[PDB]
Amino acid sequence: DIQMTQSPSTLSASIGDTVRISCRASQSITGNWVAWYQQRPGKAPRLLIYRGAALLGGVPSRFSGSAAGTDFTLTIGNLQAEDFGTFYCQQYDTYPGTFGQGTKVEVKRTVAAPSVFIFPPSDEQLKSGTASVVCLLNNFYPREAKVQWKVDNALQSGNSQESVTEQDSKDSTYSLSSTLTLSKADYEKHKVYACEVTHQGLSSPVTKSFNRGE
Amino acid sequence: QIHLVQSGTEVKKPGSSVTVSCKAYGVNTFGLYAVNWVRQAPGQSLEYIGQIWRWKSSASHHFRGRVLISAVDLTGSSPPISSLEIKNLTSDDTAVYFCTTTSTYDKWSGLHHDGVMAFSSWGQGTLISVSAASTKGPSVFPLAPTAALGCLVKDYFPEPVTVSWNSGALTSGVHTFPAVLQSSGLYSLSSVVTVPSSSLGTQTYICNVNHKPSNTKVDKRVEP
Ligand SMILES: *[C@@H]1O[C@H](CO)[C@@H](O)[C@H](O)[C@H]1NC(C)=O
Repeated sequence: DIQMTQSPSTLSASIGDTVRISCRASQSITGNWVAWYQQRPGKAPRLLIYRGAALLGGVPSRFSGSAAGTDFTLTIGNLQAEDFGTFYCQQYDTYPGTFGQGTKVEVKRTVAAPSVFIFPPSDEQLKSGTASVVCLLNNFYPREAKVQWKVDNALQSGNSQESVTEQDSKDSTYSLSSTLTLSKADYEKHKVYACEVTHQGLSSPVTKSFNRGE
Repeated sequence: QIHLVQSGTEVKKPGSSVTVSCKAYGVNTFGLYAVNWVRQAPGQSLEYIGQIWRWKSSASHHFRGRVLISAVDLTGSSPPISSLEIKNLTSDDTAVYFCTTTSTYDKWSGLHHDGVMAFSSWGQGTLISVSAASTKGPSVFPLAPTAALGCLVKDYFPEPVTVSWNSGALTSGVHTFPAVLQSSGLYSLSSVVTVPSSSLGTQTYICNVNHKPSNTKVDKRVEP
C-alpha cells in the first residue's frame, strides 16, 4: 500500500496567517490522485480539495492544493476561526486508499504557566476502599507538559492516567488532569505524595505535595 | 442536498457480530453513487474498510472474510440504504465507523480513479464500542479545597455522564475533562472549578452529575 507521511504533527497559528501542511507519498502519483479533509473535534471529516488542486463546491477559496515530486501540500490563506482543527491527506492512486496521520492546527498565544493544585483522596472514597490522588494544571500554554508522581520519593510508573481539555475558545489555554490510583492499603502505608510539573512557562519544575493526614 | 444518516451507537461483547446502517437522503440510486466505509479508532487516523460500487462489493485486505457490505435502492418510506456487517468483534474493532458516498456518474470528474476514490459526503459516524462491561452508575467524590475544587466521577459504564455546577448557575472557570478508560474497563472523569479563595466559606458549591444509562442522578456538596 502507499504510505502517506504527514508534516508537521501540530502547528500553532493566528487568525489571518498563511499556513502550510505537507504530505510525502512513498511512491510517485502521476495522476495527482490526492485529497485533503478537515475534521473538527467531535464531527465527521469534510472533503476540501480533490485531485491535488481542485476545490469542492462550497469550500472557501482561501484553501489551495499544490504538488512537487512526491510531496503534496495544502495551503490556507487568511486563517479563519472555523479553520482550526485537524487536517488529513489521502491518496486514492492505488488500492487501497490511505490517509496521513493528520495535522492539528491550534491557536497561537503567549506563554502561560499552569496554576498547579493537588487533591488527596476524600474520606468518602477511602471509606469505599479506594484512593485516587488528583493533580490539576490549570489554564496553560503551550500544551506540552510533563507531570510525574512521587510517593515516599519513589517515581510512579503505570498507575496513572492523564486527561486534557480542548483548547479554550476564549483564552486559548489548555487544562490538564492527572490521576494517581492505588489501593487503600498502599495509600495508608506511605507519608508524602507529590506532583512534579515541568513546563516552558516555569523557570524550574514545580512540585506540589502533601503529607497524608494533614 | 445529501445527508447521510447512520444508525445509533452500539455496545457489543467480544465475539459478537454487529450491522451498522446508513440512510442516504439525497441519493438517487446506488447505481450512480459508490459507498465507501471508513473507520477511526479513538485518537487515531482514518482507515479504509471496503466499498460497494456499481452494485459490486469488496473489502480491504485487513478486513476480508470478516465483513459484508450491502446496498439496496428504496423509495417513499425510506431513502436508499447501505449496511456494514462485522463478524467476531474484538477490542481493536472499537471505533467510529463512517459511511461515505461519492458520485460515479461522471467518468471525467476526478473524484475517482478506477474504483479507488475520494469521499465527497460523510455520515455523522456510529460508535461501536466493544466491551464485556455491564452498565453501572458512578460513585461521586468531592475534590475539596484563587482556589480550586471539584468532583471525581468514578467507575461508570457506558458513556456519557454530564456534569453541571449549582444547577447550571456556575459556568465561568469550570473545566470538565474528557473521560478516561481505566484498566478495569470502566470510565472515570473529573470536573473542576477555580474560584476566589475569599468566598470559600460564604458560597456553596455543588456538582450535579447525571448518568442516564443507569438512571443515576447525584448532587454532591463540595465543602472545605
Ligand atoms: C469467526 O470467524 C472465524 C473465521 O473468520 C470462524 O473460524 C469462527 O468460528 C468465528 N467465531 C465465532 C465466535 O463465530
